[PDB]
Amino acid sequence: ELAGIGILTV
Amino acid sequence: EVKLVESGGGLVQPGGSLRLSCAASGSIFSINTMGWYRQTPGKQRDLVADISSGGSTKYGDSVKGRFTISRDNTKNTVYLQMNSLKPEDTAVYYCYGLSYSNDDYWGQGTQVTVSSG
Amino acid sequence: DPLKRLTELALEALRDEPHVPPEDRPLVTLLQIALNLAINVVVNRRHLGRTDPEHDRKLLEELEEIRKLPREEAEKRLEELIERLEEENEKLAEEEVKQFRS
Amino acid sequence: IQRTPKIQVYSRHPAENGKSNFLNCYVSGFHPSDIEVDLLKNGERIEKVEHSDLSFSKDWSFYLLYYTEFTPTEKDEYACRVNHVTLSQPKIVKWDRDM
Amino acid sequence: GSHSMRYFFTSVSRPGRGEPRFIAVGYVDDTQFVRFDSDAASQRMEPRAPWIEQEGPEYWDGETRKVKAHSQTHRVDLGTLRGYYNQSEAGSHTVQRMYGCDVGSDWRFLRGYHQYAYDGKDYIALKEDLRSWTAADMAAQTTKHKWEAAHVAEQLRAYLEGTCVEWLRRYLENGKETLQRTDAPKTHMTHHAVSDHEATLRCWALSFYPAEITLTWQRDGEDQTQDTELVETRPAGDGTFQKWAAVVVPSGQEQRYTCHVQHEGLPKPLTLRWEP
Repeated sequence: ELAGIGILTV
Repeated sequence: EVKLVESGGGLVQPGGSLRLSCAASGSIFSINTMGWYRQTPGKQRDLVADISSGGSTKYGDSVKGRFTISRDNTKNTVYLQMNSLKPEDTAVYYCYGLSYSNDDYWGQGTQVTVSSG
Repeated sequence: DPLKRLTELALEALRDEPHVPPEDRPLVTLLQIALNLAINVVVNRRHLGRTDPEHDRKLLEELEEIRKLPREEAEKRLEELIERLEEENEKLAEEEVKQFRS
Repeated sequence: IQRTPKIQVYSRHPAENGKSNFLNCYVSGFHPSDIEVDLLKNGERIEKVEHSDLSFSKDWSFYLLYYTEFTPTEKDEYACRVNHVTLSQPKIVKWDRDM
Repeated sequence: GSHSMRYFFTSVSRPGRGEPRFIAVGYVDDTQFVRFDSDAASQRMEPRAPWIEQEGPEYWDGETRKVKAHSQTHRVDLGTLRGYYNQSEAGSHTVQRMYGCDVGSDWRFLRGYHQYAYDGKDYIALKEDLRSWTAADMAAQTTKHKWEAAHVAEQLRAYLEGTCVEWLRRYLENGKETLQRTDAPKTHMTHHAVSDHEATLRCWALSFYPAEITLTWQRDGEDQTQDTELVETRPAGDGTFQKWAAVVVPSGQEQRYTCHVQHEGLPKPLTLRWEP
């Protein structure tokens, strides 16, 4: 399962 | 072993046409696929069009519908009819060939420039 | 700290995903996507010095308004909020580029 | 920085003349991801070739597997042709059934 | 008996030729099980392993929505990093993200990963303690200070130590037949004359899983490295892997060389010698 949180823009 | 002699490159206006040719000398009849790649400085060479001795042809996506390759196996010569030329077609057009043992040969290349000035 | 509250809600949403009926699970995933974009938008406005707590509060009220609301009507409201957050997040990054080069 | 691909051409199973097999061209360690791989038989392109999905290694360099069905014979010559921004002309690696 | 789950993301800009191309793949150990391609017509997360097809529609709906949100995030980063490095608007550039978790032989959490790269070079990475960041330059320090404010390390730690591990066990159970297998390498040696006084001995390892393997040639007990050719381990296309190592040997002296294979599926490291 993919991460639903923590993936933000650089 | 096999030498490739190209001709027909030069300057043409946008929207015009140009016909390249390429003949194989030497150990001919040992060449299957012949065709053209094109290359601008600093980048790789991209496939334009090629054709096997059986007539199977492949065109690059950017030239599909405007260029046409033909072939005469009796003299081992391929022809590239370039229509509706664009400034993006400006590059050095290299003729190439593959032996039936997958050995590749290249010509010296011919410049093609599509420009208004 | 509005960004603290959004982070705690995201951690809650990630922990609730297993312990939720399978029908409510799509709403949980959409909530994680919306909460992740809300964190990204707020932290982008912080990085730009465009800190406006008024705009921050409006984001939280809309999210909690989507909860306590029937499931199917909430899933479409989150999809609209997500698209709207993705638009603003793109605008914020364009100004972050102008700030870095200057 | 750009990295040129390593190339291996090989069969899925030990080659036996007359037995259907799979011809593979594995390209790895390259960057950026844009790459062209063709399989060749007796000096012409093999039309139907599939490839795996794009993935990369620890050092971020990509790898891909191009494959097609084929049946080796004693006289048919096979090879792979790879094109990449790091190459001034497409590179051809012939298939050796002992490699 | 340790295992791992990994997600790989790639986004490549093509200025003038449309939106950036986004590709995502998911791996359990050395087995891919999901894929997504922004250019594919399906516009969905697709299965790539048999044992993952048993997941319900809620799984594929949620994974599609998340991977699409990630594609938009990495799309924006291509514009951001192009400005951060003052690069031309007409060049193709790449962003890559990778994250996943490891479990030991007890299937308990072991290690966590989350790294980011721009044009194939390290940009920012989460450290092993999963609470602080490693930045490569001034632009990456900007991302670091922004992600520290957003508590990204806390959000990623909850996922990597909890959700990632729990779903890895779920996958290992559903795919027990293929994931928890250990195919031993089928080995053989071949001889090829390079001259009338020299020869090439090639040691083969085929149809093994997982991909980790060690091939070593030694002559009279001496480690014959720096004179042996080793090819990178390559996929066979059927879920197994291949590798070979070769050494040039003087004619008549073939029995003085030995090949050694270490693999998870081998109870004892194998020893191969040229048999005429």
